[PDB]
Amino acid sequence: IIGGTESKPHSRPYMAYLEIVTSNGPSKFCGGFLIRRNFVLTAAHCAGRSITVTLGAHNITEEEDTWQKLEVIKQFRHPKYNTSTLHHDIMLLKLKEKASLTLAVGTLPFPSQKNFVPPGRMCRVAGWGRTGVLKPGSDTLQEVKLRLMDPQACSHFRDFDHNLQLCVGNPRKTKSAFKGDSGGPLLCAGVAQGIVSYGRSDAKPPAVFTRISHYRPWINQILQAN
Ligand SMILES: O=C(O)c1cc2ccccc2n1Cc1cccc2ccc(F)cc12
Ligand SMILES: [Zn+2]
Repeated sequence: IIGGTESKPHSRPYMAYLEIVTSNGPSKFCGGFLIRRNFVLTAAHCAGRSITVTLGAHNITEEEDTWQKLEVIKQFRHPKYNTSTLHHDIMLLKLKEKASLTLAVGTLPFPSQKNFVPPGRMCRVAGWGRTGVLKPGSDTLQEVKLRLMDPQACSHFRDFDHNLQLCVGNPRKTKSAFKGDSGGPLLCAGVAQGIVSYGRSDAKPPAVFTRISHYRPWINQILQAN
């Protein structure tokens, strides 16, 4: 998160910190969010050979009783995920067990409505990602208020599409999701409308988020059938 504030500890109890293992390099990290006691939503580009989820975290460098370190048994990438265009950049993680509900750990549900969100309004995103181009990931959960933009603001991302994705962050400001924030939810008036997907290497906003609304039928399908 660039240009944000430190979150009040445990104030976003659905937030998930993902450590992703690959066979041939060191760990990578993403965000995500708990939508059922045994399911986490994140970005498909955060897939790996294996993933460990930490719920209940604020400062990820300091173990505490709120932590739940949970095994992932299976990763379910959206079947239309494309690694070139990054369309359908969304994935469900099934946890080996159900998480414990605590003050610091709970789910974020969807409203029954599956409405399309138009541009104009302010939304919030949180994550442990980098705080600048040459800066490590934050030890503490950070968050930032960003402007939903009209889709033309993201035209320079030549594979951006308005019906699949949200365009997030006023280009006049430095405030933005960034590397390490992948998979984190964008909340607009307290409702999850998108997922951090990608942006510019130089961190100039806007960034591109996966629009959850398109995927609700998919999300329902995996949840009902697993
Ligand atoms: O480290 C990462 O999280 C990461 C790995 C990765 C692989 C394929 C696609 C995207 C990817 N991201 C997100 C990301 C990469 C570059 C610039 C970004 C700007 C803004 C933003 F929100 C997210 C960005
Ligand atoms: Zn604590």
